Amino acid sequence: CKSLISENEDTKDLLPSEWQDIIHQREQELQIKRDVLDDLYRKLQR
Amino acid sequence: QSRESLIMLLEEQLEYKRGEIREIEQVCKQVHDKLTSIQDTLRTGS
Amino acid sequence: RQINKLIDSLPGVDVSAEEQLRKIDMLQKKLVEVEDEKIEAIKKKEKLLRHVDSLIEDFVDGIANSKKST
Repeated sequence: CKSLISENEDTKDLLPSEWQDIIHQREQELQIKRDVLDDLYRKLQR
Repeated sequence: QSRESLIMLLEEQLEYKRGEIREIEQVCKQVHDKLTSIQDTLRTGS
Repeated sequence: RQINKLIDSLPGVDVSAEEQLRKIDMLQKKLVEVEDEKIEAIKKKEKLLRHVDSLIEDFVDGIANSKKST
């Protein structure tokens, strides 16, 4: 057990607000991308 | 024959400038078409 | 026979030079209008060009301040 824990870094990392922060950064970048794409769509149609 | 030489030079520069002009609107129109296609592509990815 | 087929193929061989005079004059006229039209064409092409440049700059600033917002 301890050996198997030892060789794998990923499991030991697996072995809580950071996920929420990543979700917030993803959604803010998504919404800014949507806003800039809307601006480009509005401007280019002329 | 001087008038004939004037005529021939006339049509050669006239057709040259028409060719330049027509390639200008062709290239700007193709750029605009590419921009519109990109706008549609980014709108589909929204 | 090449002499005959070249002598009769001279535009203006059977056309009086004075209607060449009017056609040449109106040619320079319509030329004046065609470079005029090219002037408006190029100025509006440059106008849309720097509209595109302005939106490029705005989008680049948005990218920059978004990716440095975190």
